[PDB]
Amino acid sequence: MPLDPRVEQFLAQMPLSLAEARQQFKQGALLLDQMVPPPPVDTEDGTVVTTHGPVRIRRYIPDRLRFSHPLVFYHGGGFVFGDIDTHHGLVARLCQTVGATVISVDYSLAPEAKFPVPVAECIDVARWAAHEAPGWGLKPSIVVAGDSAGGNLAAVVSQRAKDESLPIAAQLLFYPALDMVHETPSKRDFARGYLLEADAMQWFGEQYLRTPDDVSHPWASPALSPDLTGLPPALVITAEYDPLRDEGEAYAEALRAAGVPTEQIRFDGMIHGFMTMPIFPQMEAAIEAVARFLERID
Repeated sequence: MPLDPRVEQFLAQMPLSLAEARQQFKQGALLLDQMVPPPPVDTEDGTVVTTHGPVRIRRYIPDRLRFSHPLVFYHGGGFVFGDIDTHHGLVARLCQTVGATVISVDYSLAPEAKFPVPVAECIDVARWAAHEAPGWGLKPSIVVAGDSAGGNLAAVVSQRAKDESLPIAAQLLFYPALDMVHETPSKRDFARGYLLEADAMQWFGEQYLRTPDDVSHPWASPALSPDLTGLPPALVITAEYDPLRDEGEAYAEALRAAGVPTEQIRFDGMIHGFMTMPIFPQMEAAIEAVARFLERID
């Protein structure tokens, strides 16, 4: 399918230290939010006590509460970049469109924190949210969500949920990374020039993982897990022109064949990252997909 016209324009107009790289990622996110402002939304900042230390969160409160489970959202950024502010544009929209309370998580970034620290943190925050939910007038079962690296975290937290006595009603994976071991056709075909590139992904892995062998750990590569039965209902959204497409779609197929209610949606013409890029109308289409999917959970 052709590249979406606006995406192609974006790619064509694209043109240091860790601190500087983090600042540049943050600047890019600000620029997109200036171009397409987020909806106003009530928020409350907080801190959750995890097994690896305090983790800052931001709770988003919808104008009209319509969904009966809290969402817990884990931002992307290759495990190295991003924060609550970089993903505010997405989370504000998820909150208001779904009509859901959302907890946006500022998990610890690599290389300062290495695998599997953010996984532990993300479980801890999920458990916290499940415990608070009745006092917010909600069901204790949570929905986990995230984009890219954050989709990895959501997928891993979902695989660990039963063992961690964590009630999870659904998982929403937005172009997640799921298999750090295997090359797929999309990983070859779209390796360079589509925003998320091969060299960056290598570098992210070097920052996050402790040693090369960690690539085969199921908490790094959740697609390697042989038993997907009984996992939470899954929405898996992919971009057509994304190196991570094929592993995301293969995981969706695997979930479906394991009896997990699964909705698999590829946005044609799109690239990695599109759900934090509000210049593309497909971002809001995908958020509508989330709302429609979550309507079916109860």
